[PDB]
Formats: sequence, structure tokens, C-alpha cells
Amino acid sequence: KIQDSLSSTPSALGKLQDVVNQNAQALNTLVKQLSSNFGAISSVLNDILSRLDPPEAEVQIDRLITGRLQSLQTYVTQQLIRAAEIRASANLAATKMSECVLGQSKRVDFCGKGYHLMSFPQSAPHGVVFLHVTYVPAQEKNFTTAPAICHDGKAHFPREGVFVSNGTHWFVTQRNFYEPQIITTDNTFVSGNCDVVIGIVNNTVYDPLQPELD
Amino acid sequence: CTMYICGDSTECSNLLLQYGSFCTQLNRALTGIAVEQDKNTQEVFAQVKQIYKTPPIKDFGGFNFSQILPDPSKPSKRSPIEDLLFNKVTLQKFNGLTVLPPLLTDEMIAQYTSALLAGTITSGWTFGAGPALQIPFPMQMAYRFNGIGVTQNVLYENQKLIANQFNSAIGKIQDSLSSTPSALGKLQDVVNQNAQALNTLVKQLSSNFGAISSVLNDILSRLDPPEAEVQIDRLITGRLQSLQTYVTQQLIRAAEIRASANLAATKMSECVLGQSKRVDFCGKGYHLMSFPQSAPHGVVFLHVTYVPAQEKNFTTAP
Amino acid sequence: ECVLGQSKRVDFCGKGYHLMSFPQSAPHGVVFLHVTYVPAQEKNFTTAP
Amino acid sequence: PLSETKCTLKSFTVEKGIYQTSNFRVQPTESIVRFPNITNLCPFGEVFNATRFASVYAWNRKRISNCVADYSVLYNSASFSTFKCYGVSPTKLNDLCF
Amino acid sequence: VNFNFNGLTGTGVLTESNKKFLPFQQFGRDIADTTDAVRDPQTLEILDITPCSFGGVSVITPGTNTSNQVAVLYQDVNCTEVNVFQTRAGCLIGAEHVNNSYECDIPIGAGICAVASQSIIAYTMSLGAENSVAYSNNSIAIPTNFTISVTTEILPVSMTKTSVD
Repeated sequence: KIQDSLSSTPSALGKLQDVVNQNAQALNTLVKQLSSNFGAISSVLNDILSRLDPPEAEVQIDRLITGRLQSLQTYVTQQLIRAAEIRASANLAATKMSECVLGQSKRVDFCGKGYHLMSFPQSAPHGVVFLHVTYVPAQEKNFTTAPAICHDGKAHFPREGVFVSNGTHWFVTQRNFYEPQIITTDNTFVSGNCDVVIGIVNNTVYDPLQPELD
Repeated sequence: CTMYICGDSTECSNLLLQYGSFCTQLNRALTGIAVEQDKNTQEVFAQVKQIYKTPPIKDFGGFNFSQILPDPSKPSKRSPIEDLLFNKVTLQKFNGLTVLPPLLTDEMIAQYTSALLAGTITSGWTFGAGPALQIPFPMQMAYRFNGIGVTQNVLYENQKLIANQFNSAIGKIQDSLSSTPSALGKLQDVVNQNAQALNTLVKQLSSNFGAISSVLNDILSRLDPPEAEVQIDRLITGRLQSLQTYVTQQLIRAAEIRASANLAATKMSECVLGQSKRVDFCGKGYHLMSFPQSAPHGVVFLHVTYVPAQEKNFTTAP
Repeated sequence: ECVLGQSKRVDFCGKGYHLMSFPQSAPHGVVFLHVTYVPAQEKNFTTAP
Repeated sequence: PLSETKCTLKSFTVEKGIYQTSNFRVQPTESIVRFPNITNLCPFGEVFNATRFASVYAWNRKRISNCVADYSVLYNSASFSTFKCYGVSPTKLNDLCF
Repeated sequence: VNFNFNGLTGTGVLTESNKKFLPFQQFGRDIADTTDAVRDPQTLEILDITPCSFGGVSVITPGTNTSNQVAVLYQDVNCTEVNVFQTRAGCLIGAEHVNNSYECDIPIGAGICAVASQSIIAYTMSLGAENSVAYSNNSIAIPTNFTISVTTEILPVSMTKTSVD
């Protein structure tokens, strides 16, 4: 689908075409400034040197030199600002490479939308294109849940995951993929008694030792 | 250009055409930073496509969120804190120097903020990753403790206390903002310096730049062209130089604003849309979560940070 | 992210797995000493899912 | 407006978007000039045709105010060999008020 | 009108103003030394000079490669100074304001965006598909299946190494 979208959708590489176009168009405007006479009798130096002796051609060539110098100053300033912007973007790209390609980053939506798995770089003309292989849940189911399980007075909390029920039986499951498991003492831990924590349910928590005991 | 340098006068407009593409250059740069403003706002706020809506009943296990959710009784559908922020920030238009309105109006910006608050409250962080997955707030905040090495039991056995502390802190936010002047100092500084730059740019028209008068109308009325050219050329040169200086400084200030907006977007993405581990990036102390709040030409976060309290010494062995 | 606490974003507090860091004042600057954990002396093994 | 956009963008293919082109300024429909009821003529004849001119040591100065002055006659009169004006153009010197 | 007030040339509109001049001064000035009020001869009334109501002109165009239909936006001007739709930014003519909401195509100003069905439409932006979430104090949503998506993120690193002597 990546190759299909890249081949079919135009302006997919707009983030690069814009900077290329800006550079080329700035250069074009810089060239076009030569055509403007900046208030003097001609915009070409050879004419004013050819048909004006130096003592009064000084003023004309001075007008041209100062105007064109100011235009070059403006062009260089624009290039410097754009180079600073590209420098910031390049530092961002380097950070993204070192945090998404060279390793896995837990920073949400810094290596693509959704939970991030890995990334693949691809060289682009004056740029880099990232392929952020990310993990996204699709289909979700509702369940009745409870922050705790009270067993023989002791509370029980999930060591990792949450408590969920399909309406009739309870289960422990991880928080990003429904994978119910019967509640045993291995994936839950006890903390105090079950009269201080609100909104909890009475239930039983299995003990794996007992089935082999008996 | 035409209005700024010359206003209603073809006489100097003709001479201004002699300076080439300066005008299209400046107008293009200003349009670029203008559209970059809208890009910043959209990139920093529109992080979720689907607008979420808070549940009709505020049964969040004791956390009094009424201070940050939009208030229907308010005519502008803004929460009390955002209304206080708007009331705390206080905000040239005659010589062609106009101001275009922002693309995202304050109402829809507040709508994004309310959607983000509802998403965080109802689904924790999953709504920033994929589909929204509703989570009751005690469990969501128990997980957010679980992300900074504090097991769930601390929260569950201290639920009433933590809820009361959070409510009290939210209230103190209003008290701090209302009683402390310049609490919005950054936004006030940026708005004030932008308006001051505009005022200086306008004031530049009160300068002769070598000409015999600072208003081109009277020199046009009292000077024969074939010698008025030099005077009006000095005036145009100076005024255009001032415009270039203004545009350049605006470009640099807009680059700074771009950096700040990218930082703001990253902060919202990492602290709002999820819990961020990088210390001292989502507020002093261990971080839990945060709330965006729309502010005039800015954004205000409420970093909810867990901070240890009175400590006991112990004799320990590795 | 490096001095006041330990970071996990790779290649932000020095090459390799990051342990901690020390700031040092420098004329118109700062010099960090990122102390990082870098493995070595590897051995091949047969492994299974 | 489409042709004006083509003109400003210096191209034919215009990208899909919004483009600012110029400023809408309704032109003036007629021209009006307002000047006071003054009708007296200041003695320009008595100054340019004084009986005796004072020497530069005691150059004579004559105030002129509260009248209407016709620089047209003196400008057209070629009796003045040199007529050099700085800061104001002699052609429309009759236009302004002082 | 193009007016000439005692040599004080200018262009604009003369209106009535509550600016009560003291009996000595003639004409008032705004910042940047421009004439804003004046008392004229033969009536001495305090006329207020205001430049004829200006306004920028913008063009929404969907692209000449697709159509020649053009929408004209006269920003910050009420529709009493020449379909026609008023906006918070100005009045945009040449488009039909609709009630349905779509994603933005061409920005216009103040939450308004614009060819569709042989005509140019101007509409309030669709901020996104509204989606409430069935919250409660004991309801959990847990996915049963996932999907892996790859997104292309594009960042410039370098520009053309230009040089000028």
C-alpha cells in the first residue's frame, strides 16, 4: 500500500517539492533582479560603461551597485533563515532516526501514529522518507470491569493488566490485546483488606498450588 | 507596497516598479508566515480527527473536572479556566498594514481542546494511538501511577485523598492565575512585541529619510516630477528599507514561534495523548498527564505531577 | 533528561545505552560527560522462539 | 479575477488555493477644491517694481499675507531673466496655499 | 472624492465627527503624520477625512487545470459596498454557502473553506466526525484484534548548495 500510495497520489512528496521549489524560485527572483535598473538609465553595466564616461557614469553605476547589493543582501538573508529552518528539520530527522530506526521509542506519535514498533529510512532527493511500522488496535469489545478483586477479605490487584468480565466470569487480561486468563495468584498481588477500596467485586482467585496439593 | 510606500499615487508606484520583484518577495514571505501560523495552530491542536464529547454525568470517582470542561452556561462554550485566561490577556490598521483573521476560530479551537479533554478523561491515552477505548478514571489514573513506579494500591487505598488534592490544586490554579499578574507573561510579551513592531513600522512614515517632507502627497503637490524623482526615490528607498527590516525581524520571530509551536505540539502529543517518561518535560516532578487549555495565540497546559512528600531515613543494604 | 534522570531515547545522552551524565561549566558553554553502558565480547548461540 | 491571479503568479497553471492580489479601492468620482473668500491682491507689483531697492546691507523685507497672489503674471513675464525655485515647482506654485 | 483643502491635498470621504476641536487648531493628525480631521473655510465645520474604504482582494481558485470558475473574497468588508456570502473575514462572492460540513479544501478565513458539483461552495469547516464514547464507572473497552500500519513521514535534510560571488 505504501508503494501504491506513493506511485498514485500526487504531491505525496510535497514536503520536499516545496523546499526545492522555494530554493529554485528564490534563485530565479535573484536572477530576475538583474533585469531591473534600480532607478538608473539601464540595468546592464556594459551599456552605461559604453555610452557614459566614468566621471558621470559613477552615479549610475553606484545606483546599480547599491540596489543589486541590497537585493543580494535580501537573498542571502532569506537563504540563511531557510537554512536555519532546514537545520531544525534536519536535527528533528536525525533525532527521529536515532530514536525510531536505531531503536524503539516509547514517545507516543513521534514515530508515526499509534504505538510504534520500528522504522525504515529511505533516501530521497535532498531528504529522507521514514516508514514507521506502528501497531494499532482495530476491533474493541466492551466488558464489565472492577479495580480490585476481594478474596477472603484480602484485596487482589492485577500484577500487569486489568480485570474484565464478559458479564458472567472474571478474567485478567493485558491492556492492549484481549487475551483473558483465569485469575490466579501469579498475575495478581494482595494489598490490605477490601473495605477501603471503592467499587470492587467479591470473587475467587485461584491458587495454583492447591490442585497439585490435592 | 502600493498602499504602504505610496498609497494612492501612480507617480511613485511607477518608480517602485523599477525596483524589481521586491514587492512580490515581501508579500510572499508575509503570506508564508501567515499560512505558517495556521499550520502551527492545526499541527498543535488538531491531533485527533474525531471530536469527542464529555459524558452528560460527571461521575469520575471524585475528580471534580467541572473546572476544565466547557461550561454550557457560558455563552462561548469555554471552561472557567480558559475564560480566565482569555480575560487575563489583553490585546496599525490604516496604511494597508492589515491583519487577517486566524483560520481556526476561538470557538473551534476550544472545541478541539474540549475534545482532547474528553478523550483523555474517557479513554486515557489510547485515543491518541488508535480508536478511543473508554476507561474509568480511577483505573486510568492508577495506570498512570503504575507508569512512574508506583503500584496501583497506593491510588486505590488513597483514592479519596488523591481526588481531594487534585481538586484543591485545580482550584489553586485559578487563584494563582487571577491573583498573580503576568501569569500569561510569555503570551503578553509576544503580542506586545508584535504590536510594538507594527507601531514602529507605522511610525517610520513620520521620517523624511532625506526627503523634504515625510508625506509624499505634499511633495507631489509642490514639486515638478523631473526633480521630484530624487526626493521620492530617497523616500521610497528609506521606506522600503524599513519594510525589509520589519519583514526580516518578523521572519526571525516567526521562526522562533515555529520552534515554540513545534515544542508545544510535541508536549501536547507526549503529555496529553499519553504519559511521558522523559523527566522535567511535562512539569516538575514525576508526570501523570496534562490538560490543554486554549489561550489567545497560545496554549496552556496543566501538568499533573506526582511529587514525593515527607521522607523517612532508613538503614539499608544493597 | 540525562542529568536529573536517566533517559531511554537512544543517542540522546551519548553513544550506547545511557547510564547517567555529569554537567561541567565551560566558557560560554557546557560540557556533558555522558557515562554510558556499551556491551562487548559477544558470543554466538543457537536460540529458539 | 482569474486573469489577474494568472498575471500576479506570472504563470498559467494556478495551484488550487487562495491568493491575495491587490486592494479594492473605489476611485474618486470627482475632484473638489476648497479655498477661502479672500479676494485682495498683495502688492507684488509694488515689490517687484519698487521705486528704490535697498542695498544688501539693509535689504528690504516686505510681509505678504491675507490675500490671493497671481504668480502667473510674473512667471509669464520674461522680464525676470533668472527664476530659480527650490523646494517648490514654479509651474504649480499658484496651486498651493501658504 | 479627491479633495484639496487649502493646499492640503488628499483623497477620501468627508464625514461628520464628534471630535470637538478647540477654536484655535485647524486640522488633526493621526500617527505617522497624516491629516484626519479638518475645518474648511466658509463654514468652519469640523469635517472628518477618512480614506475611501479600502480592502484587500483575494481569489479562491480550484485550479485552471480543472475549471475557470473563480470565487472572489473581499475581506473585512460588509456586503453593502460593491451568490454572496458574509464571513467573519469578509464577504466572499461567487460561491454558494451550504449547511453540510466537509473537510477543508481551500482555506478562506475564520473556519470557512471552499469546486464541487459544477459549482464553487463555501462552507464552515467540518472539525471531524463527532464521536461520543460510552463512558461509565465500570465499563472497559479492550481490543480483540489489531492492525499494523505504515505511514510515510517526509523530512527535508539539505538544500541545494548554492553559492554567489
